[PDB]
Amino acid sequence: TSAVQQKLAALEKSSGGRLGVALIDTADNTQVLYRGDERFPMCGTSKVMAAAAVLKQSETQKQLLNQPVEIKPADLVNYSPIAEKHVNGTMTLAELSAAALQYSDNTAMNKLIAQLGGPGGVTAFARAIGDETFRLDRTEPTLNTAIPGDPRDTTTPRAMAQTLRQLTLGHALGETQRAQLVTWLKGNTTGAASIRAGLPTSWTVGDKTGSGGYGTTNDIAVIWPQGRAPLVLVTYFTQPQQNAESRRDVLASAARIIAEG
Ligand SMILES: C=C1CS[C@H]([C@H](NC(=O)/C(=N/OC)c2csc(N)n2)C(=O)O)N=C1C(=O)O
Repeated sequence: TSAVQQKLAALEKSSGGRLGVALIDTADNTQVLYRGDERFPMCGTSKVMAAAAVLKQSETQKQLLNQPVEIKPADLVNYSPIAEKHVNGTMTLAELSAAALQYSDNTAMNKLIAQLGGPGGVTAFARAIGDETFRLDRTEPTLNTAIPGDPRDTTTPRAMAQTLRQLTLGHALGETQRAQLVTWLKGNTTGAASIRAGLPTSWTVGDKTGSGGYGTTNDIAVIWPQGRAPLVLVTYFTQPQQNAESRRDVLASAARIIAEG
């Protein structure tokens, strides 16, 4: 195994948990994988697929992102800091996508899922763009239970990195849609301690975090260094104890190890 894989394996061993990494370097389209074909609970990193699926819908329904969506008291689930500010009012699908992506808003994700016809509508878009691995099975908040061995609401690092590349750097989405997703990811507020923390601060990053049961702590990112082609990096992490604490430091250190090599 490679030098970078030995360092990631050592980071994993020091952490007590299970680490999954996929890097795509688009300069030479080379890859670094660590447990790259293992399934991991996506938690909120699945919100990228849901937001992109609604963006795909907007390529035919041109005004879709401006459509108001009612926020009812019954719709509110925990960890919905934006949607809770609009109960008994409305948010547009663009505002709900930005809330889901940039504040990890769970109610906002549920509105995206409903716009897509349920969790099967999110999986549907994954399959449409060639991702045979992603599966969304539940709504918020239960999709983050992150139970060991449970295949629901999982993907592999290899699949998610390839999908994130297609959605942002590729053209799985239309031109305005692709640029909109990139802007949303670049404006994420929840990732300062995760992949971003392990990379040189001159680099531009768009990312989406996730967290859940079993101390599951995730981040998926597109990375624009100055002077070289972009990178796609997925870092998934999960732990043996159901009540384990989040470990965003592991994602930061994984990104740092990757950036070194
Ligand atoms: C900032 C947050 C927290 S709310 C969101 C969501 N996670 C949960 O609601 C969750 N469910 O637990 C069963 C959770 C959050 S913290 C913990 N120990 N568990 C998600 O991942 O979509 N995501 C992020 C994030 O890190 O991006």
